[PDB]
Amino acid sequence: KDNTTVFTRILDRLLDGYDNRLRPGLGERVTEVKTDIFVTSFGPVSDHDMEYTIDVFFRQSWKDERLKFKGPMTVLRLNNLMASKIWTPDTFFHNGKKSVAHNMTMPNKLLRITEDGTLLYTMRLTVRAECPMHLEDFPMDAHACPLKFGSYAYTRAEVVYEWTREPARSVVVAEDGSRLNQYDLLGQTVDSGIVQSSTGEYVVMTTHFHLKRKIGYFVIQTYLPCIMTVILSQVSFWLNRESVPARTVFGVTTVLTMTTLSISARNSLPKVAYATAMDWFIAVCYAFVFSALIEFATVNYFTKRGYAWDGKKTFNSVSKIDRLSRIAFPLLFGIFNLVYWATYLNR
Amino acid sequence: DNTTVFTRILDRLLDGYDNRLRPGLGERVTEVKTDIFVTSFGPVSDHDMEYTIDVFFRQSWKDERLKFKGPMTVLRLNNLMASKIWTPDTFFHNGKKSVAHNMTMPNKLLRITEDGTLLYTMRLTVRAECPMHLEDFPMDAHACPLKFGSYAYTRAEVVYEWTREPARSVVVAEDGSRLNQYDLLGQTVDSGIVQSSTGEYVVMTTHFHLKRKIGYFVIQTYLPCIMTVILSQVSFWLNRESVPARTVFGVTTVLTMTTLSISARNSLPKVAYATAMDWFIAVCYAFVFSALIEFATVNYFTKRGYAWDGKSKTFNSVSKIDRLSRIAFPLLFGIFNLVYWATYLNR
Amino acid sequence: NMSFVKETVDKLLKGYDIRLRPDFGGPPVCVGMNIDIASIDMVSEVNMDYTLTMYFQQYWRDKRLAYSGIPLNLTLDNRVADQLWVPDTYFLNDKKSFVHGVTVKNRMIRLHPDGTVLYGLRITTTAACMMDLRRYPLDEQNCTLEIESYGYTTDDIEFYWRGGDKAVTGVERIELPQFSIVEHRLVSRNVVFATGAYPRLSLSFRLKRNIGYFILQTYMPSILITILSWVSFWINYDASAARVALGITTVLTMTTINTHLRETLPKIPYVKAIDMYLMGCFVFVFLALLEYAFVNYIFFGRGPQRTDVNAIDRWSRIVFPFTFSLFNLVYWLYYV
Amino acid sequence: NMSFVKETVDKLLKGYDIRLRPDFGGPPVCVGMNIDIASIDMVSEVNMDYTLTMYFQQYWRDKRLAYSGIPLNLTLDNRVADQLWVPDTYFLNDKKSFVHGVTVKNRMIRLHPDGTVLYGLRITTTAACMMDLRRYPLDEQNCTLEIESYGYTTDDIEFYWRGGDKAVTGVERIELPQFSIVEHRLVSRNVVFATGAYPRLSLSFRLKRNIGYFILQTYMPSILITILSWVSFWINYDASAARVALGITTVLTMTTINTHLRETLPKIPYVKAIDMYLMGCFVFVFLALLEYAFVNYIFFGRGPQDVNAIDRWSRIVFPFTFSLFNLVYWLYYV
Amino acid sequence: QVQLQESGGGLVQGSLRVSCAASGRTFTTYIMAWFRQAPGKEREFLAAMDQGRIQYYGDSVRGRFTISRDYAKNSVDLQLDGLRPEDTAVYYCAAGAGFWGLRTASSYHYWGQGTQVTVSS
Amino acid sequence: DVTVILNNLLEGYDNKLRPDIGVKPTLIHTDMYVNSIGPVNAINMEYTIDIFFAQTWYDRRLKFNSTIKVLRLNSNMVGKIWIPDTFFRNSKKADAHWITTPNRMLRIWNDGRVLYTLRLTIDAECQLQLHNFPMDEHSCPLEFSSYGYPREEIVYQWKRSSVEVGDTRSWRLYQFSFVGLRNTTEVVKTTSGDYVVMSVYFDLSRRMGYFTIQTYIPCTLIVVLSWVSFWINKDAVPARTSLGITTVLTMTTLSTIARKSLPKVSYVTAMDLFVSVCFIFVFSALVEYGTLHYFVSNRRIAKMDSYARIFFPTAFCLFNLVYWVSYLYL
Ligand SMILES: *[C@@H]1O[C@H](CO)[C@@H](O[C@@H]2O[C@H](CO)[C@@H](O[C@@H]3O[C@H](CO[C@H]4O[C@H](CO[C@H]5O[C@H](CO)[C@@H](O)[C@H](O)[C@@H]5O)[C@@H](O)[C@H](O[C@H]5O[C@H](CO)[C@@H](O)[C@H](O)[C@@H]5O)[C@@H]4O)[C@@H](O)[C@H](O[C@H]4O[C@H](CO)[C@@H](O)[C@H](O)[C@@H]4O[C@H]4O[C@H](CO)[C@@H](O)[C@H](O)[C@@H]4O[C@H]4O[C@H](CO)[C@@H](O)[C@H](O)[C@@H]4O)[C@@H]3O)[C@H](O)[C@H]2NC(C)=O)[C@H](O)[C@H]1NC(C)=O
Ligand SMILES: CCCCCCCC(=O)OC[C@H](COP(=O)(O)O[C@@H]1[C@H](O)[C@H](O)[C@@H](OP(=O)(O)O)[C@H](OP(=O)(O)O)[C@H]1O)OC(=O)CCCCCCC
Ligand SMILES: CCCCCCCC(=O)OC[C@H](COP(=O)(O)O[C@@H]1[C@H](O)[C@H](O)[C@@H](OP(=O)(O)O)[C@H](OP(=O)(O)O)[C@H]1O)OC(=O)CCCCCCC
Ligand SMILES: C=C(C)[C@@H]1[C@H]2OC(=O)[C@@H]1[C@]1(O)C[C@H]3O[C@]34C(=O)O[C@H]2[C@]14C
Repeated sequence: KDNTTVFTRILDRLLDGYDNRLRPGLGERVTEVKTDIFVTSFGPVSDHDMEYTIDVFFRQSWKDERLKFKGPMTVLRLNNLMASKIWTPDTFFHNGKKSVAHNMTMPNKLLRITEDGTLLYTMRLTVRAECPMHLEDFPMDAHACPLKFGSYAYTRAEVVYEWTREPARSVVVAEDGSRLNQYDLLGQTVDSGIVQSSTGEYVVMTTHFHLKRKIGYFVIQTYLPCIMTVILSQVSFWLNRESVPARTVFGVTTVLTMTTLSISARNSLPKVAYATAMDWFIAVCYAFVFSALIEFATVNYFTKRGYAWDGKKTFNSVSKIDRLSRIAFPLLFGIFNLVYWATYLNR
Repeated sequence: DNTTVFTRILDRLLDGYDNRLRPGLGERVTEVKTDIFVTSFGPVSDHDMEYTIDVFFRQSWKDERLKFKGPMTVLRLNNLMASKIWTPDTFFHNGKKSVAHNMTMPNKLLRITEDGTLLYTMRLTVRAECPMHLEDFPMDAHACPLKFGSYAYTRAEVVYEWTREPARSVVVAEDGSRLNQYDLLGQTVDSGIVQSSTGEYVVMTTHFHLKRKIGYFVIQTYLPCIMTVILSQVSFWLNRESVPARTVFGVTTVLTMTTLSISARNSLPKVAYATAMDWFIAVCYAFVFSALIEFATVNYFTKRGYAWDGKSKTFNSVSKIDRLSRIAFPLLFGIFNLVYWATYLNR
Repeated sequence: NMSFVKETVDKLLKGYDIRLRPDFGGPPVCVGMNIDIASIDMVSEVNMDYTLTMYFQQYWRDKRLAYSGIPLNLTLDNRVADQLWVPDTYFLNDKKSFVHGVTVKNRMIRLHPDGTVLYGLRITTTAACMMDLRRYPLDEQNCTLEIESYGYTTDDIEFYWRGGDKAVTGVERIELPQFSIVEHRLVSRNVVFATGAYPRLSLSFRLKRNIGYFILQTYMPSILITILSWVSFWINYDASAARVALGITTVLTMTTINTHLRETLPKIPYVKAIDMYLMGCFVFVFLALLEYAFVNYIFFGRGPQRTDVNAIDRWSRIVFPFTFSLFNLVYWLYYV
Repeated sequence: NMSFVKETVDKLLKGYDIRLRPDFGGPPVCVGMNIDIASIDMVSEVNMDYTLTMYFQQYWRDKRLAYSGIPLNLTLDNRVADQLWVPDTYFLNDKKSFVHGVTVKNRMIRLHPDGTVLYGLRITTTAACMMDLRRYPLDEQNCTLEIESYGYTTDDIEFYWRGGDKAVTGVERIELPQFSIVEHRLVSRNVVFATGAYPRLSLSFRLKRNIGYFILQTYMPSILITILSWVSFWINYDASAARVALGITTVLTMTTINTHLRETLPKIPYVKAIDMYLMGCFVFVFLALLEYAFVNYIFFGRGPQDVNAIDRWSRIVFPFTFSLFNLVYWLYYV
Repeated sequence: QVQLQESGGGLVQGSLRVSCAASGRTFTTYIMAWFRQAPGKEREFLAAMDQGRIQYYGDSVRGRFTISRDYAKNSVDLQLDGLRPEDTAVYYCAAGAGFWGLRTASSYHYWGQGTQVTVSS
Repeated sequence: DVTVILNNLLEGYDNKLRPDIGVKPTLIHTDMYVNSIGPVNAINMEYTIDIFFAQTWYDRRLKFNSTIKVLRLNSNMVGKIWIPDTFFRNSKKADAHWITTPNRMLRIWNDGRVLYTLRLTIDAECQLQLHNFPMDEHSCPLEFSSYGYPREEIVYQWKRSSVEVGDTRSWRLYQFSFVGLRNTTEVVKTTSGDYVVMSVYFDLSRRMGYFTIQTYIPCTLIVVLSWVSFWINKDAVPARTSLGITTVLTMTTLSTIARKSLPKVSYVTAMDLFVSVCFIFVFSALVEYGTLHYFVSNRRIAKMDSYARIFFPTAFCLFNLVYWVSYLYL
């Protein structure tokens, strides 16, 4: 009864003469909010929306002199009804799209007061921020997805954000918070910035997450069927020149096989209207398949006989343009793969 | 004068009233008589296994504490006054995400008669869960339940009833069918009892008997699959020296059945067993497979290369495996259709 | 100036009971509806509804809100509409509707000095409408929007279209990329129930589906693939690897047209007019390939047994363009 | 009667402080949880989550809400839960959740005469998963629901599963359209940090995917297309248009299967067990047409300078190699 | 092959518990019910239970007979209680997905063998 | 000090009353900082835009005599002060931001000037006239006015820096390239009166170098692939047919692509016209052999292969001269 009476006495008399519209140290100092982020799960990056989900415990701490008290306990836990009548900094995410403050089963907020007047404010957020991605090297590309957060109304001369530790040790991710189907989280990099505006200069806490796309899926689905189709279109050069229906079926359907591979590779990608690294590969591989049958059109114009070589009169030769194409077209497809896979595995 | 008496009755209804406790909390059970008017049995989704329904949901119960005396015999209440009166906590047992409408005002109407008989109507949109047995897709039929009851109050506290005869209590509007893929045959109104962890509840229940139209599936799926299998058997009546022709015929009808297979599955949810259509496609795929294996047996025993010229050396006879497969394979496909359309038009 | 307007607005709301209809013991209040339509967003054939964004305005007079001495029409902030009686008008077709709330909740209250109050809303509603899509894509659907009072009968509230011909505006400036609004109608009526007679207004559009998309995407390729199936009749009957390969690829090309149009068009699982045409053209391509097997069986199978190849081929050149012409004539007259 | 019950409820909240924990300076309050699962709606492999609808219930004993004389359990209106102390329990896996609010908000407050209070909730939650789909579609999953107090440590609050292993009910009633629940487990543990131990309950399910669907649509036609590629080994080398039209159309039919199963199946962009099989069957179809160019070049090119022995070799080896490929595949993933 | 195998007693003065062990098909999704056929060839509804554990009772037998399903062991049980001598009949374990159903005998597409319960006096 | 100032400004303040309600219109200076124009949904005819939207106006009821000279406040005072009812006129879904606080601000100077900025994501609406696809250009508007206040009561005006643009490289523009910006001022005439309507126009032209190697280059090479049959012998009737009908099937496979990211408009686009004429050329090549196989073997058409080798490369290059000039340069 003695503990509960003093505890109720401290809570009821704490907000007497308090104004949540004012800043702590309004005409005296600059409010030093020290922020900290614990990333529980770096969620799914959406290539079709240029965004990424991240689920954090966003916690920030600052000193409020007006909320000092004395009593038995040192740390004063508050209710949500009382923490809504207390000044909290207007921290927002500069690139967040539509983020969720969770409300199950109670609002996931917490405001603790120590006896010297240091507000500690933790809350669990699911932040859907904007990651600007340039897909010119799809899928051999890396991206830096930023978290930029600062204040909204209070400039640099009124609030200053910092980190509660060393900056690299502040934003810490969980060991089971990868949760990426198509990327590899290669660590993060933090920085403090001051971004100017038309309403004054603000303090921005930038935090970049370095990603890199997994490549092994698109090799076995796009690259290896496109390579095996270009090889199989070049398989027709080791036939006889008199098999005019047989070499036609090679030439037209490997175009149709590359046409099927071209459409299906593309739709598993956001609809960017510029040529990606996959688009350049398929288009040049499309040119080799087309050139295989244009070679046969040149062979067929020089054939001069309908019958093939008998297994037992004159017979056709082995077609000097079909001999040189056995060496030229596999080599140029081999030289192109050396140029392709050295350029895009370097950028 | 009448408007002054009306406001005096409204001001003195809720004096000494407690909305936290059931009418007759230690006296008797609360007989809430319910009534549903269905305006649109909306879109049934086979993928999410759900359905949408728009209802006028009428409830009626007696609260003795709200008796009054005056010139009128029925009151009409504001939403501010209706939220200060006990109202039973009816929820839908299988509702997924249901909407109480409030355009432009909240669509709620609480009326008080002179003996305290409350009447409470709501316009609701209920997205409820309909489990389905897709074993006979598309020639199947199932009942979608709409089940509601009290959340907190047991059988010894709140008992639900219907305001009429049970079959006459749920009235679907004559314009309210609103289905493009199902045929609403009729409803069945019943009542039940759960045993939860908290206790026995009274569960009102309305079932909705649906039957799928199969005219779309015959034209899109069944008839092109039948005609392709008819084609693969029609290649038996060609001569056996058409070695490129019957090859080209064989493999492409497999590719035509492949195209029909993937499209039919796409317009279907992801079940983990064999539907009735999945059996038909897989067996029809086996006939087109067996047709090309049949020609491989014909081609092995050909012994010549040239065809019969029309005026007549020796020539090939029509093979016995060809003449028997002309009789056997249309008969086995004809027998299978008699088994298929008698088994699945019986369940 | 400011203080005199401040005293009159505070005078109207003191003692103003929002639980009382205007003329509570007497005549029914008359509410005049007025709809200004910004756009029709989407028209769903699967969900059988349409999305409608509009400026929804209600005019009625309340003598408790009449002021004197000021010749102005007082436009108040939208937070006074929680302090006034407004009618409980709902939309009977409504699946999902919301008042827009950027940058404030888009309401208005414009008091007129005789007591007339304008309550305008800005509502994006998703109104259900039945679609008989058996003549797809050559059909004219019509879709309504029902407006009805929720609690009051016609003894308490009355509805009318303000300027009954030209009440709903902005219809002729709606650009739908897939439909074409032919005309709109405004119907004022009263339903009659056992409890009483309820007022009801209905805005109805009649949508005509544009067919220029379906000619280029569905009909014209289906015609030209069927004409290519007929090229095999002017090919010599000895060409087994040509006449078969042309017809077999033609049944494959008609198959890929059918499967692609099943992917892109909305999934409406019953028989439509586009299903009858695509299945009908599939039959002519199917019968053009049975023709060669009938030729190939007569020459090479019923040949040594000793009934003319040229007779069947000349017959097919005349009949199959004529029967496909009869098929289009029966089709394009039964659905137009 | 009824006025005495009203007087009792009015004096329970007379002087009640909603900010005071039960036994505020004393022992930690023990909260017993009880879940009645309504359904599991979807289990998404792309979004790596599952939707769970349940009747989440909490029991704890508050001494300030104890009453005597009334022999019945006071079931109150749901809006008195805004006037009581309720625990700050949340979900770690929670992506998105909501209490159902039609026709009213689905809360319940049922006071007991010893002070025990029930706070039930009908919650539809979306809980996250880390799915290993390297063995897809021949894999078993493990998705959980972690329950934890938000503010209080184990000095102030404690958790337990009421009834031990019979806390979570309604798991045997779940029929998922593409999974099968093998076993659910209930774990109660305190999570020790530098500040203090936090209580945590864990509800988990094992999801073995049913494979009868994938046999029909995916595995079976890819086998039958591979067998049709072998038809060109019982056809003479002179039939060039026949043996090419087999193998060339067979690599196209494998292409249309691989491309349209990429569109039909869920988009997990890494290497799965079905992608290794479909790429493996594409090789046998590709090798079956390399065999003919090996035949065609030896007879017609290396002729004027054995041919049936190559076909006689391939009739035995390629069925043996593809059966060996199925042996290695179906023993590594099953 | 689906064989709805029943068990339980067949003679009593008293209570009884007629069981029904299913095999060949998981009926958790399905509605398993109990019927009654006296001499007179009328299958009367006794009890049913949905997947959501909702007990549907006939009006002549409401409050007396209690139905329970075991969703793990794939069975339905009927707890007989207060057996009047008019209950001498055959009890059929049904299992269907009732279509025009939960009271119609022609909606359940699986059937038990029968249990001749004799209640003398 | 400042608490005494803030309680004196709200003392006797009526937020329902516009400033100068019987005197003169409230002039409001609007500013806008575009964060990111999102993905232009061509099917729904939408585009996402994120802005910081600032307004200034003189309110004489919020004058204070002090030394503080500005009241750089939170979003707590927004519901107590008269806020203009600015709505975005062509918005389908507009959202304010509420994480972690209400992302609004209020700054009140001593002479009565009030600054009010809020962050807004808007699913605005623009009718895309999709003729000349994918070579087209669009000026998608963003319009706003007051909802209840006519021209006689609230007049809007732009500042010097009217619409400020960020870096333009971090925007979510897939198919469109931001090329221009334009403002205007108009007065619409609705039923409730005359409203001053600001408008912001965003000029968006295309990035074209993707449809070249996906539809244009594959369609041109397959038309050339049908010409291959003309240099192949007349009596090779399986080879001429195999070239013909599979070129038809691959044109049907490329016609799948043509309406991928488009609504179901009923005119003929530049993409639809190109694929159709490429299909006709492919159609004409197989019908050319069908008439040549009948009129020679099956019984000058005997020299029609020599005519087709000249006419079909000429007509397709004459078509490309017509097409690429009239859709790029005209
Ligand atoms: C049909 O039914 C639906 C459902 O009921 C109706 O929808 C409701 O509509 C009402 C009216 O518009 C809303 O009430 C106001 O909401 C705003 C917005 O905040 C809410 O929404 C945020 C996100 O919503 C977004 O998504 C939804 C869809 O999901 C969408 O609908 C919406 O437009 C938006 O896009 C939430 O983040 C937010 O939660 C936060 O706040 C909660 C408390 O409100 C808190 O519990 C949460 O934890 C979280 O922190 C919230 O849900 C509110 O800002 C607004 O509140 C203010 O305004 C009311 C008057 O309207 C006033 O009484 C309050 O005091 C408060 O005003 C204070 O704060 C202002 C902002 O800081 C400030 O400017 C004021 O000066 C004032 O501050 C002063 O007082 C406070 C103390 O009160 C003091 O501390 C200060 O120092 C200062 O002195 C209202 O709550 C509903 O939210 C909305 N509900 C839903 C589910 O959509 C729909 O309208 C109905 N239709 C019809 C036709 O009737
Ligand atoms: C895309 C390719 C374009 C190639 C354009 C090529 C255009 C061009 O003019 O080709 C001519 C020739 C192809 O001739 P090819 O070997 O195919 O054909 C032989 C040639 O015609 C001989 O002249 C014939 O003998 P003769 O006269 O009666 O004694 C001989 O008859 P037969 O003995 O069989 O009865 C024919 O088989 O090419 C080269 O020599 C190398 C060119 C390498 C070009 C490499 C380009 C990469
Ligand atoms: C999937 C089908 C599998 C079939 C497997 C069948 C495997 C199997 O053993 O086939 C042998 C034979 C096929 O013989 P088929 O008629 O194709 O070939 C004739 C046969 O070889 C004669 O012996 C030849 O005459 P001869 O000796 O030189 O005088 C004749 O030469 P020619 O006159 O042209 O010069 C050939 O054309 O079939 C049956 O007897 C009926 C089996 C019915 C089986 C029906 C099964 C459905
Ligand atoms: C692969 C395909 C599309 C088919 C296959 O069979 C067909 O009918 C199609 C055809 O395009 C036409 C004909 O040349 C074909 C052949 O020999 O088999 C193939 C060729 C290429």
